[PDB]
Amino acid sequence: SVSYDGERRVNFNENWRFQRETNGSIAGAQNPGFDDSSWRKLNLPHDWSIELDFNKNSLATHEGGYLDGGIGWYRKTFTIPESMKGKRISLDFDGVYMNSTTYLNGEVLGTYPFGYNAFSYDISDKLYKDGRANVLVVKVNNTQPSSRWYSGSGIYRNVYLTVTDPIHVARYGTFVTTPNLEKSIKEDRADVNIKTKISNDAAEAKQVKIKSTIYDGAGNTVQTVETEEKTAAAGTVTPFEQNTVIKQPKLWSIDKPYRYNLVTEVIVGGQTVDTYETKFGVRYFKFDENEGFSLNGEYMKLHGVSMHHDLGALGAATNARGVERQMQIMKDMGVNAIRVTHNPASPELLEAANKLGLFIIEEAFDSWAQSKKPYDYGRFFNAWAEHDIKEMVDRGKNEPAIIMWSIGNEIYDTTNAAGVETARNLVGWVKEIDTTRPTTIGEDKTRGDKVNVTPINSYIKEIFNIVDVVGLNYSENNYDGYHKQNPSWKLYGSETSSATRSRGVYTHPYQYNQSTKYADLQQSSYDNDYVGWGRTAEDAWKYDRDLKHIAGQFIWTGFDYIGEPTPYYNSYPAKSSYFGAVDTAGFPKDIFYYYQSQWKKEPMVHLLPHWNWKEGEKVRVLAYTNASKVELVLNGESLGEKNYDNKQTSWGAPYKETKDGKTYLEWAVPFKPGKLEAVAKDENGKVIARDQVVTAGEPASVRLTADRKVVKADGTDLSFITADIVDSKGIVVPDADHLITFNVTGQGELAGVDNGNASSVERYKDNKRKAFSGKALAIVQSSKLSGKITVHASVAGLSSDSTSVFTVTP
Repeated sequence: SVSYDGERRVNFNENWRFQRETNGSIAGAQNPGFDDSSWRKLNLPHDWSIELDFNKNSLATHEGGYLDGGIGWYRKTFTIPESMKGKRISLDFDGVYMNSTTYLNGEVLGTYPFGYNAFSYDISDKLYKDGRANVLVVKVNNTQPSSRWYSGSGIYRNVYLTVTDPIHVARYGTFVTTPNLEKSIKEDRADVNIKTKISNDAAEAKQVKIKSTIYDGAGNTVQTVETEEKTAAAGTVTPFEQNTVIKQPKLWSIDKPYRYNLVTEVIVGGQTVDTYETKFGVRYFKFDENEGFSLNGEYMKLHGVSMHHDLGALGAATNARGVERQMQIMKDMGVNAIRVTHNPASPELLEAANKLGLFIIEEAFDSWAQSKKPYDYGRFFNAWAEHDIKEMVDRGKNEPAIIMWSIGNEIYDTTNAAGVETARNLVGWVKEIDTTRPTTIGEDKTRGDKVNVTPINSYIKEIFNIVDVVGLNYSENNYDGYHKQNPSWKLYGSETSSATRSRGVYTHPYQYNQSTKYADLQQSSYDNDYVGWGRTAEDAWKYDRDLKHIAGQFIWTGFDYIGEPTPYYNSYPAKSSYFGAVDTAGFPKDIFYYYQSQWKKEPMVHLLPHWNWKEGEKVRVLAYTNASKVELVLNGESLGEKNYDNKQTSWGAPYKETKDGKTYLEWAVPFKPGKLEAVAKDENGKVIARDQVVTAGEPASVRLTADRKVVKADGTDLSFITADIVDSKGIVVPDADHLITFNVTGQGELAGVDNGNASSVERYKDNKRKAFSGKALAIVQSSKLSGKITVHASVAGLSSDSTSVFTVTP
């Protein structure tokens, strides 16, 4: 029996039964009378794939991380209270991967093929009204292979009931805009336009008004605006439109992500019968064909990353804090933009970007009608694409972080006439919902020989003219050239670099290799392993850095993700990616610091590699840094300064680079144990940053560090616990791989473990994990009881350790 205290959306994640087909088809699972009493009980969100052992024979292959999908069944038996009688009730899924069929009381509600959009079924008249039990079933069909990356399987995003009066705001029924904010801002005002759609799902017409109130971030009223009454015919939708104003508006920006909140009151016979909230931001931006990108009139480059949807040891199961953490770590790297590759975002991700200050480019599709994998969305595209792309846009049209809608990635169809037709449609469908943001596409097939300005396929060129902003994948050779040939075009790197690297691995230091495999199943962190179609981080950066018209880039990728262990194809146990600047565990690789050095003002310096080598062996030592110069000191003895030249772009923007082209500093140092220090200075010789690398002793203990010492006792919030293997002096042992055992006590539960090792096939859902390059991770989830969490860790032969996190009733 459902908990209803009058809320408009009810959390419906609890008390499901779940069972995966392992022995062929489960007869009668969709029927109300089926007996599921011995099935596992669990709460959503849930990813069934992540709980399985890695399976070298999985149909997912390396591409999908060697984790099985298949057919999964979810069942919920429930009743509706008296308090909901005569309400409208919709069952609302934020996402299910993939191809689900939903049954209610034996009847099919629907089949939903796409795995990354929200969807909804109205069930108002379909529920039994006596207090007899309803039986809801979701059959999930993730037959493989369906995906070029790890998808997860099941109901991996939240579920809700939406409960309203028969007269209500429609799904996604508000649209808030700020027209001509470019100009209106000059007189310190924002003109706010508000379009509201009201459904009448009652028997008879009714007289309806809308009261619209804007609050600021503190809760203060800013405007109130009420309409005339209006006839709302039964069984229809009736539109309302209002204009108002905000004086000295606080703008949403990357640095100051401010939002307002619109409360919409639907009023019938002097009674407010429905209430709907719309969080929104006030901001304007522009892609300019010569000057690149700006936000609120401020020129900036898009320092972007691409991100897949999994959250590491959590699998696909979404989590507000989980994504938020990913986004904070990207902010620390200097990132201001996210390409959500290659499918819509969870609500949680959107919210993270809205709250922390990140642009979003949201992409609908990884294929159109021509499949990349046999069970992907290609087979559904002609029937469903209009629906699915409109769902994306309609869902997100008020979100200030979102700045661009991408109609596809690396789409085969773009080299023929059918694909040009399809692009026209898609762009049209977008614009039926939202014309305030540019459309785009990510395109790889103009890459050519990576050197000459590739003559453009004529169909691709038609399509670049159909979208508003042109995204190039791996095609730096065309950045300037296509700009000169097509002066009206706006261009950016929609996907770049795809350099490959393992955390703490320092191999073949003086060779730059392409798509090359090693016996260790790792890749080097000297920015010297990258795929044949790509580039070093540095090289991809320079192309962008040097051109004003290039709006920016989106590297492949910000975070590692499960699957696509390129260049190790078909080499179990390589199962997860090497592309990320940060590993699946949230631990930065050295290249994170390189991006800082290029993208942030705060002075820093970062050395690599570690300082555990053989005596006399000559070590390639690098400093990533935005200082003018660095002095390197080994055991108190100077090894010399190295410096950048001050350079400028062709438009006069300064940047740092050596006489020989390097965007970092380098020494070659014969190894002597001790302490290697870097002293970063400005031109005047003044010290502005430091970093150290220190030879570690024998492993002595494990050491725990929690990322936050207080979290919410809401059953979903998370604490991330770093476990380091250290020597007796607290230095991390840089190549340590000791098995660590974790135990959680108090008001929380272990939710997963990880070390970012791409060629580990250790369980994520377990309570033990080896360190990798000295580090592992434990993720803990709070319960609904406030109190305190204690995490204990131990390693054979070393001292144990403990740390604590308080949890608080929100």
